[PDB]
Amino acid sequence: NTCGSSDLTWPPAIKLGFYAYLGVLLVLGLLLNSLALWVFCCRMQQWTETRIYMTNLAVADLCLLCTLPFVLHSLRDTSDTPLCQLSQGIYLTNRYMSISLVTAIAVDRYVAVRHPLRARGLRSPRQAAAVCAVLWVLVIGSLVARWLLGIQEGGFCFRSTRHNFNSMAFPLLGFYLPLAVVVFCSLKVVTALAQRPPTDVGQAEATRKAARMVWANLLVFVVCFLPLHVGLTVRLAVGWNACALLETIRRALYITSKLSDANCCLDAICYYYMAKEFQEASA
Amino acid sequence: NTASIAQARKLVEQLKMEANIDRIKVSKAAADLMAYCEAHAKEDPLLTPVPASENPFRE
Amino acid sequence: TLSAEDKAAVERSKMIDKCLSREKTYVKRLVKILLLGAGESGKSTFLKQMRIIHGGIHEYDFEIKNVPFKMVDVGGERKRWFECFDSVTSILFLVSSSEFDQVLMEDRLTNRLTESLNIFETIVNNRVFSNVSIILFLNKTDLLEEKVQIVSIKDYFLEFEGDPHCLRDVQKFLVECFRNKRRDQQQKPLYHHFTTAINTENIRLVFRDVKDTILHDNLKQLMLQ
Amino acid sequence: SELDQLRQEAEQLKNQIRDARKACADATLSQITNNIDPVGRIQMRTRRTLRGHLAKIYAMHWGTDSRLLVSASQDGKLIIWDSYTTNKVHAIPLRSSWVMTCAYAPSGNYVACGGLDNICSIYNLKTREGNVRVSRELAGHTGYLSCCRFLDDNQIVTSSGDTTCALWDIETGQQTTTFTGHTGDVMSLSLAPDTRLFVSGACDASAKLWDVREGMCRQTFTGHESDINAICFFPNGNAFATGSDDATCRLFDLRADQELMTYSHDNIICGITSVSFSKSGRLLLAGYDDFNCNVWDALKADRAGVLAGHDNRVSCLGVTDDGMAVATGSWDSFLKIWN
Amino acid sequence: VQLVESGGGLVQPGGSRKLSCSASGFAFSSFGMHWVRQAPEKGLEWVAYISSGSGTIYYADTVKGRFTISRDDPKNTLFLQMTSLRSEDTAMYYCVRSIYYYGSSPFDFWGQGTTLTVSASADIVMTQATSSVPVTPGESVSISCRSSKSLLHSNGNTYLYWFLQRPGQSPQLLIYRMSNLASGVPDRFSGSGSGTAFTLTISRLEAEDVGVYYCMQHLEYPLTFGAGTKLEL
Ligand SMILES: CC(C)CCC[C@@H](C)[C@H]1CC[C@H]2[C@@H]3CC=C4C[C@@H](O)CC[C@]4(C)[C@H]3CC[C@]12C
Ligand SMILES: CC(C)CCC[C@@H](C)[C@H]1CC[C@H]2[C@@H]3CC=C4C[C@@H](O)CC[C@]4(C)[C@H]3CC[C@]12C
Ligand SMILES: CC(C)CCC[C@@H](C)[C@H]1CC[C@H]2[C@@H]3CC=C4C[C@@H](O)CC[C@]4(C)[C@H]3CC[C@]12C
Ligand SMILES: N#Cc1cc(NC(=O)C(=O)O)c(Cl)c(NC(=O)C(=O)O)c1
Ligand SMILES: [Ca+2]
Repeated sequence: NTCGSSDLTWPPAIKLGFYAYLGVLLVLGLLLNSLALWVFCCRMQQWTETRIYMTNLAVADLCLLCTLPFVLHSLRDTSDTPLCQLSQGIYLTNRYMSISLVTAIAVDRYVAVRHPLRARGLRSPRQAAAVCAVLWVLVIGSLVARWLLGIQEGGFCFRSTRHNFNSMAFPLLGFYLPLAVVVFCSLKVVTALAQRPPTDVGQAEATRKAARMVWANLLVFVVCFLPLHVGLTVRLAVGWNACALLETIRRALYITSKLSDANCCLDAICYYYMAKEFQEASA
Repeated sequence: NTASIAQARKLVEQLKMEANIDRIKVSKAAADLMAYCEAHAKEDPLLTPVPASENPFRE
Repeated sequence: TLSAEDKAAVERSKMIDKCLSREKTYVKRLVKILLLGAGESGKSTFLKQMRIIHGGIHEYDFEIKNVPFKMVDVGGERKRWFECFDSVTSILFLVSSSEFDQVLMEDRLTNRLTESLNIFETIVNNRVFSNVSIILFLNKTDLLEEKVQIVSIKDYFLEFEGDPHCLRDVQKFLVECFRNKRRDQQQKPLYHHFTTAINTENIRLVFRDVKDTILHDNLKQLMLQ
Repeated sequence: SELDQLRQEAEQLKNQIRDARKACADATLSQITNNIDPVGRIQMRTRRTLRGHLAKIYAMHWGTDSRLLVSASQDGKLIIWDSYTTNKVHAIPLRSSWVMTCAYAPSGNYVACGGLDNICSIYNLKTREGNVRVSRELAGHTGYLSCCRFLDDNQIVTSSGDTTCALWDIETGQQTTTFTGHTGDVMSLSLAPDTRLFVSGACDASAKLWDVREGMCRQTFTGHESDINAICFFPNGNAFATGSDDATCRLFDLRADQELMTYSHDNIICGITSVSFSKSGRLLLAGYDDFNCNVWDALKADRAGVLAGHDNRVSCLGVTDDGMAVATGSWDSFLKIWN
Repeated sequence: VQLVESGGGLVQPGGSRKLSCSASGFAFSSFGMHWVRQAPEKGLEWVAYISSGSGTIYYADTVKGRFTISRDDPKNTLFLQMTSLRSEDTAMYYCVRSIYYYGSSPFDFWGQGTTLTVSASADIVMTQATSSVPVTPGESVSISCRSSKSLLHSNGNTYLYWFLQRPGQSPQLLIYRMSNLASGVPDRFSGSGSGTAFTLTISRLEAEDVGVYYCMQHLEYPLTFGAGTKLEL
């Protein structure tokens, strides 16, 4: 049986490039999410649904950025390291919780834009708290189920074998349905912000800025989380009886991991900073 | 009350009624207010807070 | 330590709180529209046309698209104590479009259109109305079209740079005047509509403008604008 | 006779009244109360947080028992609740959701409400049917109701949008006495303890004292600069405080017929929505348009305390008859109690 | 204000029945209800209680679990379903309305009730000083009562109810909470007490003042009446 559990060798130039990428990321995104949590907890007032969503998103991003160095350090164990297990578990928890949160924000925008009248009795800060709590619970349960299904046949750490058609089921089912929901919500919001009654140029500029922001959020989500799950999807095409292309797939996934971790930085510059309320509160 | 002058004659009469009232010195009124505020200074939780046992809201 | 009467009173208060919470849903889902006129602007005809959908303060409560609309009419804002309408969703402002040559009944050398614009300016400049949206209904559109061809509006208003004796140009001029007389042109949108008492789709325009206003404030609550 | 002659006579009478007030003003309230020791910083905490209103609270009133509190909400509800256990004793919906004033009868048997509708609605709390029905819907005003107060189980004084005040009876049900001396929009009413006089402020700077039995304005006070919105009689009955759209709260005396002091501060720039006196009369509580209320020294004219427990504009403010607690209601649908 | 009770008759022991009380003239949904019983040779005895919102339902220790009580607010009806009747249930049942708030008058109106015949403790005990005292019109009579425990509560107001039952008529609220007079009663009645011993003073007696006077406590859900003092002409 072709194990293929060999370390991935990178040229010195590509290694220094990845080191600089991870440094710029772990500095910039860390500072952005820290300032976001600092302003979204004590500075801003009137706790609303989107404020709770942004607070949970910033918490998840900070947790992911803090757990990424542990994963990078304990990545080279390949068999049974509990440190790697915990680090990667918290990492996947944070990543999929960020995905779920982006999905909840898209659903909230769909409810508040497509059905404005029918949203006065379906949106509340307690509803936002309940959604955040149930998403946290669902993500933690999915990660515990993945750990349980991997520890019995194979492993959970990134270098395990037999990533089964049930262990890697939560990844391919925890992004595709959220991706479809986000696409649907973004399309309905941008088509609801276009059929508004004609008014002064101020409201037109405002709705154009809102549509641009929604499109930017959608494009960021796609470009950060889709390329990873394209490799995760094509990885299940060749399992046990794999070949030399397994190393290429592993290298592609390692490269896309950085693009998926850059989402914690690209969401701060698309959800928090591009918003006018955050700028008015911080300044 | 001719030539639509009742709108001002009534006001003039009312002002005349007010100008003939008896007025006391402001000093005596201030002294009376001080005496009333000092006489009832007690039994008032606002001016002098009462213990929690005597307060129906605290206990 | 609560006695029997104390526990029963607490239970009665809990039932009252439950009823109040049940009505709180209808209160939150309620959309309040303050209706105001400008004098001889087709108020009675508009109310008669609206009572079809419905069926000094007058309240018209109805349900459209499974949401409740309550229109409150003062019956004909100069007391500084009318801040009770600081939580209404929108304000309808009815103006007669045939007030160019229609001098005020007081005949004090003033057109009714100037008085309507002054009332609109005094109402929109109120601080309590900064968070509320405005829907301008210019009635007598057919009368405006039939009158603009007879008498030109340039004679009584020396600021109409457009082409007189037309219809769309006069409507655009009136909308521009009503919009520029307001001094915020941002906090909340302004909606203009030209209709008469013939058509019955006037409530659909009000519903669309209310939906646009709710979308506009949801965009602020969502940090999208 | 002549309009110019009448105007000249009115100006002469005004100058005579001003000269008499200046002659009777040999000193000032501050100069006399300077020797009085200050009250000091007071600390009033939220003992009870009465919640349940679906909209902004607009008015309040205390009964003789100093335990039941009535509050009116813009959602068309009068809630009468116990202050000791925060239990809602009654919750009656209104025919007109726009209510601006509520009054609790001294005997506790009746309640009154009014607002943008010109109909003053009086309900009977004590009934054999159990549900508080609408006893009377008395309406003869030409403007929106602004304030209501109960003289007894039969006599009730009300003020409307027009410059008139009305004393009604329950037996006949009509407007028994009419007062037409004001010029602006009358806002608030406060009955004297002897139930024979009441001061009323209007949209102008004139606050007029009216007698219940005679029916004429005995005295008037023109010293403010904007519309008087709040009123409160002194516990003794010969003084009353007036709050207006400016931060100034001016104290007038009936016997001296002149203003005594003007409680105001440069920091405060908002208006006044409710003014109430303590039982002793030493501390004067005033609700401002900002998100807090103030308590001044009625004698020394100094800001003794600040209550910043409300998140929205303080609308109504009342002090119990025994002086035990102070109720404060703002537009955040929250009624609070301070001790 | 009217309560009509029906569903009474001769029932063999061990059977079942359903007493129905129709309410009119008042908001039935806003009043709690109490089913009480009175034996032909004994005094009043509390049976069951249901709240206004059907949230608080309690029964006496003698009928705990044996009986059940429900109410229909859209129909303004009160149902008492009894099963396995015995000789202790052969009595006349009364339905009483009671609303509970500050200053309220619980047990204000008593229904006519209905009779029921059969062919066949940690509770407050109320003791009357005398079962029957001769009285004369125009005099003053003081009825004394004793309780097992003090009826004073930490809230500050006592819970003691003096009721009058005229011969051949339904009971009526005379004094509630030992201090306040009921609605529609003469001011000749007065109540006093220190917490354990209670006194009801009646001056200038009339023809309608005769009958049986009962005392009740309202501190715990198992409400207990007294022996009742009989004032005869
Ligand atoms: C209408 C209110 C309650 C918001 C509803 C949002 C629902 C429909 C959306 C928002 C977030 C979404 C979740 C986002 C990601 C996850 C975690 C994944 O491992 C399982 C699927 C699951 C759980 C998605 C299911 C659908 C979902 C729950
Ligand atoms: C594992 C899960 C269940 C625990 C962590 C969930 C956290 C991150 C989420 C879920 C519930 C959320 C809280 C629920 C209550 C509120 C109400 C709101 O007025 C302030 C925000 C606040 C405080 C929310 C902040 C974020 C929150 C604490
Ligand atoms: C902007 C979006 C589309 C970026 C998408 C990035 C993905 C599609 C790119 C970025 C890095 C790329 C990989 C870089 C590493 C290798 C190994 C090399 O021997 C062959 C190409 C291969 C296998 C690439 C496959 C495609 C890849 C994973
Ligand atoms: N950080 C990180 C990271 C994540 C990942 N992600 C996954 O392995 C995965 O998607 O399961 C990967 Cl495959 C790699 N590269 C590997 O060779 C490996 O450890 O598998 C690195
Ligand atoms: Ca590999």
